[PDB]
Amino acid sequence: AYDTPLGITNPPIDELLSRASSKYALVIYAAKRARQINDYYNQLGDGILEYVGPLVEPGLQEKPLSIALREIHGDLLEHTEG
Amino acid sequence: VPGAPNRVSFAKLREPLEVPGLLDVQTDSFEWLVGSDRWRQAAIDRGEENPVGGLEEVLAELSPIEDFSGSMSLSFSDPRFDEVKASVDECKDKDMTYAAPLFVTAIKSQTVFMGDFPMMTEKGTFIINGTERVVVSQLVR
Amino acid sequence: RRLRTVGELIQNQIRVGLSRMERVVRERMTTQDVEAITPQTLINIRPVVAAIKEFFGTSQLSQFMDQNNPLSGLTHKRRLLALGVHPSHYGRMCPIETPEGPNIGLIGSLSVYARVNPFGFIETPYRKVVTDQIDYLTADEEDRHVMDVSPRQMVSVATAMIPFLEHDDANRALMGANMQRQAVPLVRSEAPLVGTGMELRAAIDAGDVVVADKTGVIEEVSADYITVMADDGTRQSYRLRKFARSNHGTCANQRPIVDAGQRVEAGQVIADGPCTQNGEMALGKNLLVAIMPWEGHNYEDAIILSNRLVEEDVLTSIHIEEHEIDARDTKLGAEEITRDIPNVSDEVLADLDERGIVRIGAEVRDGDILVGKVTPKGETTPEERLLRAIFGEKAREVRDTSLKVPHGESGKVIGIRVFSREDDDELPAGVNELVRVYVAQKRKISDGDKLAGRHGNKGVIGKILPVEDMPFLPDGTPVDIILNTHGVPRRMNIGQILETHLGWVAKAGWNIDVAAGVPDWASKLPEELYSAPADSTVATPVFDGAQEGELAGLLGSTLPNRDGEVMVDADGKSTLFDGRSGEPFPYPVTVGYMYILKLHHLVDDKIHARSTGPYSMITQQPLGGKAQFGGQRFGEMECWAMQAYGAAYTLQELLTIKSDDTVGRVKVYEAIVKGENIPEPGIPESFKVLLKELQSLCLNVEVLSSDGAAIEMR
Amino acid sequence: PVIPPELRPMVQLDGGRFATSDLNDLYRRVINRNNRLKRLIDLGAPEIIVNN
Ligand SMILES: CC(=O)O[C@H]1[C@H](C)[C@H](O)[C@H](C)[C@@H](O)[C@@H]([C@H](C)OC(=O)C(C)(C)CC(=O)O)CC/C=C(/C)C(=O)Nc2cc(O)c3c4c(c(C)c(O)c3c2O)O[C@](C)(O/C=C/[C@H](O[C@H]2C[C@@H]3OCO[C@@H]3[C@@H](C)O2)[C@H]1C)C4=O
Repeated sequence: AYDTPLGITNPPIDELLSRASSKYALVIYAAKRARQINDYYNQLGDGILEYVGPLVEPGLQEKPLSIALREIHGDLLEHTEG
Repeated sequence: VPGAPNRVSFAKLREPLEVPGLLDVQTDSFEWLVGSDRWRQAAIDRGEENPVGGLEEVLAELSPIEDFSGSMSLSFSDPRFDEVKASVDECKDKDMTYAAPLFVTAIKSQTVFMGDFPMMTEKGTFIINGTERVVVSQLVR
Repeated sequence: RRLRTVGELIQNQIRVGLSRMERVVRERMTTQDVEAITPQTLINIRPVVAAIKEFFGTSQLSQFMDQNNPLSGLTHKRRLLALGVHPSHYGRMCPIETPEGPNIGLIGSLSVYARVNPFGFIETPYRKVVTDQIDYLTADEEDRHVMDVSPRQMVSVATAMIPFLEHDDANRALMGANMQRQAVPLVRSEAPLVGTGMELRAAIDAGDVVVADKTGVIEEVSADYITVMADDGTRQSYRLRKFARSNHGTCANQRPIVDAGQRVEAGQVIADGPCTQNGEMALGKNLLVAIMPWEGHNYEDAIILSNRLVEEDVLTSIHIEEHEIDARDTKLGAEEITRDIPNVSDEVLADLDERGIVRIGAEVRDGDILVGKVTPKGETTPEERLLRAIFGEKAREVRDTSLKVPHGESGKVIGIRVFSREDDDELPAGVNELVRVYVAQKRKISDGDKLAGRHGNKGVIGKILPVEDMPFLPDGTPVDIILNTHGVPRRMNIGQILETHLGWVAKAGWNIDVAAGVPDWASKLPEELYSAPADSTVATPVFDGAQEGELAGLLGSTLPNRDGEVMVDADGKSTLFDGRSGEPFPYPVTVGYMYILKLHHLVDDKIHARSTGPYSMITQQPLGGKAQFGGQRFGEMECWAMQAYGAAYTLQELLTIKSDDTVGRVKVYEAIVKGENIPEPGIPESFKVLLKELQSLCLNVEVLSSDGAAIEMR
Repeated sequence: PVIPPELRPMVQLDGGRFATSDLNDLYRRVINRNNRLKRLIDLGAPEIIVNN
């Protein structure tokens, strides 16, 4: 159902909450990954650190925070909860 | 009203007494204060025969101020007015205040000046520093 | 009821100025020997002139006059402060026009017929019972109390102008009074179609209308002035206020209503004021209304309007704002106002004249310079001097200080007043030049503007529909506004519906078509009320006005339109066609003409947006309330909601780098421009100021980490 | 201790007027009397004036 999510509401938070423990863990999850993607796109980030991404097919002008949400939705990355 | 438009009234009754000048609340007081000759026409259909002015009443109750050691004749009476310095348009344009200078005309008898005394316009307003002001009325017991 | 009147409360302030002046004449006459003393030399009039100067300037009773319409200024006068309900309040001072704010009960307006006794007592007029003589009623007349003078004794002017006042609730009646004194003058100034009899009497006495002093005939009629040739032979002339900026910025414009050949009697209206038409208050327009809810665009308070109102400038109003700038007597020397700006393009000053002031008639948008001005320099960067020397520009001092237009406003320049030092004029000490620029705006009605009627109803403009798609009568005549019904079954505001039907009765006329007498609903009616043509104004006094029976009788009589079809039934409803789908609306919808107003709250003034701007000196937080870029306040209540969501970062961003981080808000604007990650916030300046405030209180505070015992912010 | 000046500023207002915090007058109240006390002690003034 929910014929098709539009913009911010995609992906649904229900299908996202299965990838992490809490909604708060979801925030730090996608937020730090957005920092990694936006780094990679500008250029290599901090001292002696090579940053990767994006893993999923990027959108036309898709923001780095919207990409990281699609990455978590597909289980393309795991985090250490706590 | 002579030039009043035609407006059909659903009221079957009659109001004999026309509304008094709603602006008279401001004008009648300031005319009583300065002691205008128009308020002096209130003695034409007279009441109490004496038209004592507000400034005169304040000046008369204090007059004379008697020094304790020796008597001093400081009695003040018959205050004088001068025509208003400038028009309301000039006072609002030049940012000055609409006022008429007032000097008291009263043991030496040397007439003394007091200061610029603000005046009320026909609309019942005061121009104080180029701004049109209205003095509300206060209700105490 | 003391009722301190202006002159009487003026005199009381003169007492203090004279008494404190006499205290000096007692003391300073003793030290100096006699025969060197006169009432003149010893009396210093400063305490007397200071008291009156201190009264109008500092007194709460001396108020900045409120005039966006003649009624507001008329009701600002006659207002009274009650700080020191009952039977004595009836007929003396109505609690009906008390403000809706927390000051309710302390502030009220004088009744219509109230007269003031010389001692301060409020005298109500009445007729002893029904004797024809009118005597002053008061507490003295309350001892022997037996007939009132007239209805609406307890009703003020603002309240007496609401048709069908008896039907609405006291709250809605109160709000209606405040809504009327909030109206803005429209360029057209169309008179109300249905109303009371107070429009005429309140307009002329407001003072903003041109009244004839003596009977005569007009000699000349021009937009500038009007001359009247009296039979007595004397010559009177009246200069008309033309686009004069009011106290609150509403255009005060006077229109001559007479022609040269006309013969005018004394007391007649020669020209209309800003909000008057033909000598009676016109605070709004007459519009065709539909009370059907229309696809949620009029949801809950919102109102939908036809694009016709934007095209025909019916709700358009002129707004004028004054800007000022001054000259020398500065810190490091006297600055000069000049056209020359330090470094700008020739096209930026293209609209500036030889002096550097914006030329009249020119259009100005956000950021454009009005008055060019320079300041004395510090004359004390290396990287800027190099480019200066390379291309030849010089460190000509200077700091650019120009009066630009405030962000978010635009218009045309109507006039400039300049006060220079060369001419001898009066100005403050050291200030050489003073120039004031007046800019006018023709404001179209726009979505978001607040409209209201005389019954207290109010609401923003939800949407402006093109004239093509609107519920329209079978005539093809679209409705101007579309109201909603759901307000009634809690607040009930019945009067709003009554004038809506009478508005249609007056627009289309009527003829009772008497056959074998007159109907029973016309029993209490006069004969002149029958058979009126279209577009006829109507007067319904508050308590002696129309009644429900006569209304429906008029609803049954409707002069058809051009083709002879009847557009409204006896129920005041009609079958409207949806301008979008074309299908007719399944049920008959109530239509009519209601008198609505344009309130002073406008979208152009109430919209604010800020990305970066100036910051306060003591506290490094942003500062709103200046000519540009006001910042929004994030209170603790908002901080409580932000914590309830559990959003720690969002709360930290608002309170540190968006508000108080000295090095934070600059590095974020830098990172955003480069497109980098946003850095971690620092220490808010509010907290650093907190520590110093503690140290100045002799409290030794120390911020200790896990190690390195004490750290100093610096 | 004396609070830094930027937290108790004195700056020129619009139209040429001056503005300042109250702390400057309250600090001025203290330093004025503390100094006059030094003058009284060095003057050998009576104890009534000094203790006052
Ligand atoms: C700058 C100024 O002069 O403001 C004036 C006054 C507001 C202006 O006349 C203003 C133009 C006003 O006429 C219009 C305005 C549009 O209305 C509104 O602002 C709102 C938005 C609320 C209305 C609305 O849109 O809903 C329309 C007003 C219509 C109504 C039913 C109304 O408001 N009634 C009203 C409201 C009041 O609050 C007070 C009030 C007050 C006294 C003694 C009053 O009688 C008040 C009063 O009758 O005592 C207080 C504590 O303080 C007093 C403060 C000020 O007096 C000065 C007088 C001296 O001038 C300089 O030094 C003095 C200075 C220190 O105080 C007040 C009296 C105070 O709160």
